[PDB]
Amino acid sequence: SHYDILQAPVISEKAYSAMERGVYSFWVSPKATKTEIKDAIQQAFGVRVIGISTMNVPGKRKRVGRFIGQRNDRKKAIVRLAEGQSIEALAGQ
Amino acid sequence: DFAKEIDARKKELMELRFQAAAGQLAQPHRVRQLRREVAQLNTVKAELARKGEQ
Amino acid sequence: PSAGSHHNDKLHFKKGDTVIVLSGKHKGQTGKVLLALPRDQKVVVEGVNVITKNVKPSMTNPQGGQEQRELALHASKVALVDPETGKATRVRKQIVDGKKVRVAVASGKT
RNA sequence: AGCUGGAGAUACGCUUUGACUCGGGGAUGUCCGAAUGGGGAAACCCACCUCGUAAGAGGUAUCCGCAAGGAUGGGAACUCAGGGAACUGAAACAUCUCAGUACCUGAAGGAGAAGAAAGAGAAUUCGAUUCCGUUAGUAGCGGCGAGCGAACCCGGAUCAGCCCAAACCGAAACGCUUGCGUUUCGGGGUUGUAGGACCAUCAAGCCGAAGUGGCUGGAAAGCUACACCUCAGAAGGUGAGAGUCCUGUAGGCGAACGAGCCCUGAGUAGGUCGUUGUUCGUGAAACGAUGACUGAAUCCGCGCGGACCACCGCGCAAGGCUAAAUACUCCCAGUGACCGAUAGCGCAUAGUACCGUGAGGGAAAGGUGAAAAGAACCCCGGGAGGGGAGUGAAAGAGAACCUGAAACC
RNA sequence: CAGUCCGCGGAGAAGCCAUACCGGAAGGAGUGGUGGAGCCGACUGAAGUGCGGAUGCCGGCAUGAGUAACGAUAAAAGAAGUGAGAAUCUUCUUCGCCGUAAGGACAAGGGUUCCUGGGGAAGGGUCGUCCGCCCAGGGAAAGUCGGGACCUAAGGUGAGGCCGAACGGCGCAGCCGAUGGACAGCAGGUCAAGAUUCCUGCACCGAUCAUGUGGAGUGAUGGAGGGACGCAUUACGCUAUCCAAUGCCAAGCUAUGGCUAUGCUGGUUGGUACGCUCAAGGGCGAUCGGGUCAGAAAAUCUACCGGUCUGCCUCAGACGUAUCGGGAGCCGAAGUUGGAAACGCGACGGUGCCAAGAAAAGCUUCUAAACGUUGAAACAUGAUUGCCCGUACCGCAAACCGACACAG
Ligand SMILES: [Mg+2]
Ligand SMILES: [Mg+2]
Ligand SMILES: [Mg+2]
Ligand SMILES: [Mg+2]
Ligand SMILES: [Mg+2]
Ligand SMILES: [Mg+2]
Ligand SMILES: [Mg+2]
Ligand SMILES: [Mg+2]
Ligand SMILES: [Mg+2]
Ligand SMILES: [Mg+2]
Ligand SMILES: [Mg+2]
Ligand SMILES: [Mg+2]
Ligand SMILES: [Mg+2]
Ligand SMILES: [Mg+2]
Ligand SMILES: [Mg+2]
Ligand SMILES: [Mg+2]
Ligand SMILES: [Mg+2]
Ligand SMILES: [Mg+2]
Ligand SMILES: [Mg+2]
Ligand SMILES: [Mg+2]
Ligand SMILES: [Mg+2]
Ligand SMILES: [Mg+2]
Ligand SMILES: [Mg+2]
Ligand SMILES: [Mg+2]
Ligand SMILES: [Mg+2]
Ligand SMILES: [Mg+2]
Ligand SMILES: [Mg+2]
Ligand SMILES: [Mg+2]
Ligand SMILES: [Mg+2]
Ligand SMILES: [Mg+2]
Ligand SMILES: [Mg+2]
Ligand SMILES: [Mg+2]
Ligand SMILES: [Mg+2]
Ligand SMILES: [Mg+2]
Ligand SMILES: [Mg+2]
Ligand SMILES: [Mg+2]
Ligand SMILES: [Mg+2]
Ligand SMILES: [Mg+2]
Ligand SMILES: [Mg+2]
Ligand SMILES: [Mg+2]
Ligand SMILES: [Mg+2]
Ligand SMILES: [Mg+2]
Ligand SMILES: [Mg+2]
Ligand SMILES: [Mg+2]
Ligand SMILES: [Mg+2]
Ligand SMILES: [Mg+2]
Ligand SMILES: [Mg+2]
Ligand SMILES: [Mg+2]
Ligand SMILES: [Mg+2]
Ligand SMILES: [Mg+2]
Ligand SMILES: [Mg+2]
Ligand SMILES: [Mg+2]
Ligand SMILES: [Mg+2]
Ligand SMILES: [Mg+2]
Ligand SMILES: [Mg+2]
Ligand SMILES: [Mg+2]
Ligand SMILES: [Mg+2]
Ligand SMILES: [Mg+2]
Ligand SMILES: [Mg+2]
Ligand SMILES: [Mg+2]
Ligand SMILES: [Mg+2]
Ligand SMILES: [Mg+2]
Ligand SMILES: [Mg+2]
Ligand SMILES: [Mg+2]
Ligand SMILES: [Mg+2]
Ligand SMILES: [Mg+2]
Repeated sequence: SHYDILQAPVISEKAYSAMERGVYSFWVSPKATKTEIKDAIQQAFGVRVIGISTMNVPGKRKRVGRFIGQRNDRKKAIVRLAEGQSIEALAGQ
Repeated sequence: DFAKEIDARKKELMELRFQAAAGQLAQPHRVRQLRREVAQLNTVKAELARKGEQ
Repeated sequence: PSAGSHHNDKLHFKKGDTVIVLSGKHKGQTGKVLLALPRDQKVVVEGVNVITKNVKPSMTNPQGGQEQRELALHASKVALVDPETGKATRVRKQIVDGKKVRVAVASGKT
């Protein structure tokens, strides 16, 4: 319904440093629109979204064994919440 | 009632995906096992749809 | 690319069956079926000693080991024995229910 | 009883309340594409209408028809049809041939076409259509040149002929000076030795006979001493050459669901003008075939018998349907005095790499070993490479891994 | 290659390699050496059956030869680092070279070449510890920028419609189609790598709703205006922006023979809000009424026709106050005076010319129909909403087109 939409939280030092600021970022399905992902976050974790941005990301084109191939195209999506932030306490721990 | 158990499966499935992006995923089998329970779910629903109504 | 089963992914032995070797230096040696790989025709019995060497690998340890291990073999062991060793196998005799096709040489089971 | 795709790699696990895998159905099936809500530079943009809680589901192109319900597109070769070459031969080249070939385009199926005599033909025989053999390079056509080339008889493969208009009854609706006639429905009626009216099994699979000791060897299937089975000695695997180790083979069984035998057709027959097909190139040129202009006859009637006439024979046109024998081979099995890595399909796989804006062109191919036992460990070197050691029958096999010829160093 | 015999073979086949032997030749044997799994001899049958040549084909290897060159004559030198190894990689200090470029920003077009950590086979015309190369992992954020959910030009489509052996050729409306019209924000900060996107400050836009004022008229796929456009010259004000100084501010020295600062070096404002502040330049006349024959009919809106009396609106930009930034520098100073000056802004200015210079919606104004006229139009505040695609990096070039890290 909408749990399927959220492909994975973004890892990496920048997403963590933002996660310290109360904004959260994850990869979502490339077909996903801004409204449905805002609603999917508001369903999946119960916080209100207050800001959004998204960015399609073609995969790095990589090669193994003289077989050259495109990798799956992601869609990163970053969102800021109102003062009831903190998401579920799944931070860096 | 079927949709409730479907979506309850979907939530933990996405939780497993979220850990799997992280270093924690000790039981990958639970991944695919969670999906067949979804499919069986949907399948059985169709198996009732034709039944009775004909 | 050549499948290696000219024997139709059939196997004349179960896992855990006692078995004797027909050919090679192991002819006339004895062993239970520890691992049965049908489509490849590979058979593991205890006693097919093989000295695999490795302390080059890091993963097990910065060194490692020479060590004694099994070397699986072709369905060139005798599949099943009896007080008479070797020998072929009749089937289709009935179990106490009859639902189990069984085995015999001159006569017997398993 | 294993399974967890190739894929060779770890971890996580599923399975004897039946996994996998194999046959049979179901159910999901994102977007493009005939694409079909509308747009568009395919796989992406933008909507509307009902369900209406929402997530989500369904509909929204055009053509034929009331309405079901059809159709659009694709398909290697095969079929039919609308158009229709030129090299070339003619030792030049116009008619001719090359050829209704190649090609384009349309329709369609597992075939298609054609087909149930207004015929062939010369015995007053034949009796649908298609295909093979033959007649036969006979007849014949041809700047009578290059060349082009039938049909009947006869022999086989396969053989089924079935249905409607129309004279006449019952209208019914409509058409007129009064028991009548334009197109609709049932009856009836389908022809030439004239007929007809109206009046006398294969699928997934299971079972399946029979050998042991010694020898060489690294290894046994070779050799050897004795045997056994055979409705089975086809074949492939196994450390090398196995009827008797495996898988099979001969034979036998085998399923809930599964595929498969007074009338008889007119703007037409006929004709003139342009043309054309069969051997038919204006030739004495019949006949079919149609563009233009015309335009008959009815059963004491009509078409043909190669200008034309009389006689003598064959046959009834202008409405339809019709299996099989016939063609091909994208695909499956079987087989081979077929290839075996420059051969063989281009490909031991790839329409990939690469070349091209494009249509399109387009490769090299391979081999440890029995089994990975795929070289622990030590030495020189960052390595790479190498020497020892081991594994192994062989390291005179070591992964630039069968042999390892010649140029050449 | 095939049929049939004879047989051979892990005590080792074919194949490969030497060889003084043998037949008249094509040829064939003996022995030895590799090789490691099939094969010779005889009789017969069938052939893709015998190579030095075809500027033959596929392939490998020679000669030229350690030869020509190493891709602009904008030179490079020392220290110090790293390291198995350095003329070439890193850093430091000098040097030289472009500077309407050889700097910067975009569009194409390419597609991860961007950043970090690693690597060293091959690509790099030498090297290589380095790279635009190999590996892995990150980076790419928009209600306001460009496009789309708007419009139209050429052009392409195209129900109907006109034609045409077929496929198809045209074709009114409509639709697609930017290269054009239309449209709401600027100043600053910063990951290793994004920025009118994110963060910070403070604006605007449209939409929905609420509170209230107002408390009633809204006012179309149709009419009308307007949007709506050429070139050359040219007057006035101004900004960007640059110059000067014994203006201010900041920091320290100096020495060579001198200057003791009036010397040296560097800085010397961006946005927003508010003004009885200064301001060129620019726009605009204004209603009453008549006629049907004009805009399909309507119309209080346009056009035609008659009567009727400098002024308004406007800020380009400057100046002040405040504020928010930035700001040389060792957290934060100063912000002056004079001048120069755009193709930019005021503007859709003036004047001259002839070759006589898009369309369309948005937009302003009218009624038709319809909906109401005690829950209008509009306005004010609060709240709520803000979709899709693009954005990394190269981008006069080592990352695009030239088969190349190419003098184009
Ligand atoms: Mg945002
Ligand atoms: Mg490689
Ligand atoms: Mg070593
Ligand atoms: Mg495997
Ligand atoms: Mg579409
Ligand atoms: Mg379409
Ligand atoms: Mg000629
Ligand atoms: Mg000619
Ligand atoms: Mg053809
Ligand atoms: Mg065709
Ligand atoms: Mg068709
Ligand atoms: Mg014997
Ligand atoms: Mg055999
Ligand atoms: Mg004629
Ligand atoms: Mg002639
Ligand atoms: Mg080949
Ligand atoms: Mg070769
Ligand atoms: Mg090919
Ligand atoms: Mg490629
Ligand atoms: Mg090596
Ligand atoms: Mg060697
Ligand atoms: Mg060798
Ligand atoms: Mg090797
Ligand atoms: Mg071999
Ligand atoms: Mg070799
Ligand atoms: Mg020998
Ligand atoms: Mg010789
Ligand atoms: Mg061998
Ligand atoms: Mg041979
Ligand atoms: Mg030849
Ligand atoms: Mg010669
Ligand atoms: Mg030659
Ligand atoms: Mg050559
Ligand atoms: Mg010289
Ligand atoms: Mg030289
Ligand atoms: Mg030169
Ligand atoms: Mg230097
Ligand atoms: Mg020094
Ligand atoms: Mg050092
Ligand atoms: Mg080196
Ligand atoms: Mg230093
Ligand atoms: Mg530049
Ligand atoms: Mg681009
Ligand atoms: Mg870089
Ligand atoms: Mg780096
Ligand atoms: Mg290198
Ligand atoms: Mg080099
Ligand atoms: Mg450098
Ligand atoms: Mg965006
Ligand atoms: Mg913003
Ligand atoms: Mg725009
Ligand atoms: Mg057109
Ligand atoms: Mg346009
Ligand atoms: Mg533009
Ligand atoms: Mg704007
Ligand atoms: Mg930082
Ligand atoms: Mg930047
Ligand atoms: Mg000019
Ligand atoms: Mg001075
Ligand atoms: Mg008004
Ligand atoms: Mg300019
Ligand atoms: Mg319009
Ligand atoms: Mg940029
Ligand atoms: Mg990009
Ligand atoms: Mg060139
Ligand atoms: Mg260049």
